Amino acid sequence: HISSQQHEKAIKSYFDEAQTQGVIIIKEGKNLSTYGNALARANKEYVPASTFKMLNALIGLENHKATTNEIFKWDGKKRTYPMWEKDMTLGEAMALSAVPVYQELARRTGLELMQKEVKRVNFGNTNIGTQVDNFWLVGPLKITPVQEVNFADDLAHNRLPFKLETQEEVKKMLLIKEVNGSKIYAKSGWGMGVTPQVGWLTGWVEQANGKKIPFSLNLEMKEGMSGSIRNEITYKSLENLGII
Ligand SMILES: C[C@](COC(N)=O)([C@@H](Nc1c(C=O)cc2cc(C(N)=O)ccn12)C(=O)O)S(=O)O
Repeated sequence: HISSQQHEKAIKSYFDEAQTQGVIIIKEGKNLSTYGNALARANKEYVPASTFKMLNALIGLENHKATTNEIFKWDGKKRTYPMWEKDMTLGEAMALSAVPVYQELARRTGLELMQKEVKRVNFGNTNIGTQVDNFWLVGPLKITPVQEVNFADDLAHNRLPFKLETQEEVKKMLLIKEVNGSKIYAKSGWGMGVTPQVGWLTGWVEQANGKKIPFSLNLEMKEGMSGSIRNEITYKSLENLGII
């Protein structure tokens, strides 16, 4: 059927079209496949930005800093977006990328317990520095695309070091799409507080047959660029490969 050359060329063109530089790592079993127009990005470290919420939620829930039904009330102070000026659960904050909610969860957890938990799960370079409420947005915490797909892979298969129920609670927060019998779980991310700006879309597809195929899209976000491009490129790549 389709040659590997054609698949690589098609996915590369998806990034070229967006006029940006990026990569998308696909994992099948133990095998990693790297596609895109800037393959060397696969092993380079970038702030995780919003993708860190996945782990933030895992930690908070596990260490009883919150429950999946707890409503984090908006304090009435102006937020970056109107959509964030409301009361929401962790899951809702997850789908809305409600950073203010996760900064509160981070503060509840505390620096010491956070550094110890990040270290314990071995996330990225595992360094969160001294500011417990922004280490995943402007550093020092960093992680590579390869590490992100492995994290997605682990969560998808419940291999992370947390109660089975905790991982399941968080996975439920990540369902972002259903395509032709396939379910797509993922967390987007956009580090605007760093230069250059990094974009993420890390998750996995759950196929009808039950097989889970993890992936991590990582690229450079440029102003005047839509966050939906990450989603378009990811879906087109997944589809081109016949994943969905
Ligand atoms: C593009 C997304 C999601 O956007 C949707 N889905 O609406 C999101 N980005 C993000 C993230 C997570 O990366 C973290 C912040 C922090 C700020 C701040 N001012 O302190 C501003 C935007 N922040 C956004 O700005 O809207 S990202 O894919 O999570």
